[PDB]
Amino acid sequence: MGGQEHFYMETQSMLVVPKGEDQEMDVYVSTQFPKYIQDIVASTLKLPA
Amino acid sequence: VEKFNAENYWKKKGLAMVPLKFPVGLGSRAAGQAAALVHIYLDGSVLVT
Repeated sequence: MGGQEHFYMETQSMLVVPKGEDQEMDVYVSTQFPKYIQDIVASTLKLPA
Repeated sequence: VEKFNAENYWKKKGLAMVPLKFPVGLGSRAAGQAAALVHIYLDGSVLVT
């Protein structure tokens, strides 16, 4: 049985905007798991959630 | 200061002391009403507003 592509009509899209204070960061992502995005970004930036 | 005022004619000193009772309160109980919102993320950090 062969594989499949999601082929969602909106491709991977995101905008990441630093606030400029306390290394605050707002991510605007096309995703299903905002908590996971919050974790991997905070872990990458070595910041608390 | 009374010694200065009697010795000097074109320069005078002054001294005063006032008491303070500042009552604190609003109009009704509904005007002193406050609210807050607290989150605790899985890394242990807390966001309050």
